[PDB]
Amino acid sequence: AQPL
Amino acid sequence: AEELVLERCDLELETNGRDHHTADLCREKLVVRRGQPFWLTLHFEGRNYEASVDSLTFSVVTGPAPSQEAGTKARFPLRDAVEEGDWTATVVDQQDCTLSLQLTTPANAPIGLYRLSLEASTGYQGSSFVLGHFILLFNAWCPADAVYLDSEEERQEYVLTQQGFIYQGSAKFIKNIPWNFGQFEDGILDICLILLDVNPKFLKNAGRDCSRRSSPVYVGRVVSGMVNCNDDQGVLLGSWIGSVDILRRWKNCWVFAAVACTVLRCLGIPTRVVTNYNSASNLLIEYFRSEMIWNFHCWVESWMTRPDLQPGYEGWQALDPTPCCGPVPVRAIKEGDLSTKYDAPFVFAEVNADVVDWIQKSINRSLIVGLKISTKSVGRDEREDITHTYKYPEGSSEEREAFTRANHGMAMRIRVGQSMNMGSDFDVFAHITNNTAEEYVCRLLLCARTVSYNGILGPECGTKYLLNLNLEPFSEKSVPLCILYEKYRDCLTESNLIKVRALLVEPVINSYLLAERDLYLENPEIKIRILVAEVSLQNPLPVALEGCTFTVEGAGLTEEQKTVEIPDPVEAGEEVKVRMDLLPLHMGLHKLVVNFESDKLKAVKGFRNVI
Repeated sequence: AQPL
Repeated sequence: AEELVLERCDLELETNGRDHHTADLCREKLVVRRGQPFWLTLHFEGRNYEASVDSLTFSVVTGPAPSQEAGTKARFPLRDAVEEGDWTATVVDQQDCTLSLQLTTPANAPIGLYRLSLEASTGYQGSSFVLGHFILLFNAWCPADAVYLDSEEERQEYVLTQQGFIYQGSAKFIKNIPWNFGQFEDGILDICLILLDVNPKFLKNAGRDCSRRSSPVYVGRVVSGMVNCNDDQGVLLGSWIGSVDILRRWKNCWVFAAVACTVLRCLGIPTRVVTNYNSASNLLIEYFRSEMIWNFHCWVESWMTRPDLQPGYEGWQALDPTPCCGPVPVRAIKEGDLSTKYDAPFVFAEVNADVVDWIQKSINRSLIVGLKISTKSVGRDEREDITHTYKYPEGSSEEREAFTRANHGMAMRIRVGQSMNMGSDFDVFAHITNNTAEEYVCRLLLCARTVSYNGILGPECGTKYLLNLNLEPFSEKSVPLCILYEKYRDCLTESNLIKVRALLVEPVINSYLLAERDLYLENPEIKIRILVAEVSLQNPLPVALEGCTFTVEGAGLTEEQKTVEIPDPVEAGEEVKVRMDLLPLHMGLHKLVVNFESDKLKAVKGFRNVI
């Protein structure tokens, strides 16, 4: 999971 | 006639476990599913049961404050007449000293741990006493159960299977992590019950909570809010390959969905893990890099009817155990019916995002939320794409009609007002108009940076963030950001340009508005007056110019270029005047051509026509  | 003496009760773990699909849970204690008959065999010491002489009555209680009105306590006789949908007991076999019984629970019985009691009565005398315990679970096999699922292979997948895939990676590189839900491992069913027993609604009203456990909607809702730890514990607090270890240790990103799915499969609610993919200088990305947007996002779907809602909302319900949320029908998300409980708008925003350009009004496709929504195929090791369940095809009348039901016209431009000049401070405005009957609350990013003529972005020379900007219906707003000379001078480019950018976020529906605009800080204007011609220039800076020099030429007016220096430095605001003699070569129009030069302010140009 990673911030756009 | 002497009273009966039970020697023992046989819980028929084997035939019950197999018929109730709880074999793995029926290793020690009895576990069954509601709305379906199960079996007990009484072995008496001495004479057997004689329907004519003995009346037998059963009592079941569940929870810490049982009642009949709440459905958490029942008394029912042993008789041949069996009433459909009620607690009943009936003899189905009678041998030497044994008595085979068939018990039925209502299909809407609260799930949980049950104490089973028996009162043996010979009219003139009696005696009550406990037989034992069974656990009652949801029944996707029972036509009358809320969680009913008409398909055997789906029942296997969404309740019975203990390993699956959770999808991760990215919309273009989908990665399938294999997971061990192990809902039927030792101790797991007991933890799910404990979890239920420590949720806030239980602490608030134990009795009512145990009653409401008749509802897969209530139970799923409770689970979504228990996987995470909001100061009240709480399973997870924000590598490993399954849910078992996590849950066992507890008793002493995709992980939330995985644990939720474990619990709900254990309680008998058909459930699936789903992954949603999102994809991406741009104020948006900048803004991101408390609800943000990630490359992917995981939640669960559970299968149930929704008698608590209007008709037609049975089937898959979305529940998000991510840091209570749901359940909300998936069709309500797809249909933009966000009024529907529970928590429609929140789920809607996980799969929709409306991004609009005002670059002066166009559609910005630099942010794309809701792609390749995914979940494991039934009974096969492959991915099912369920994007269609959440979203009508882009550009369709259903997609548009749905956007309306959801949204129930807001616009943004960058405005300047008065004139801006190299050397001065001045406001720029995000001008927001709201010609709707809706009231909004947005986040606002307003910011400026220098930019070359080629389009290369220098350093930031102004920023204003507003977490909550209120927009009244049928109204507008001019939101100021003050650009300071003190702040852009040092970082200015040969361009002389500043780029203003605004971002308005409406979080609920997940809408975005971008307005962008380059501004030119114009040079001072050279005044040319003919008397001989006089040329002057006002220092536009709050600072003093060192080494001022003019240059004047104009064929038809001077045969010689006249470069005059300025000895003293010119102070802030202080003007500087020079004069030179001209001897008009010929007759008609001529153009005088002027250049001004300085250490800070260089290469400013001017002209004047003559005759």
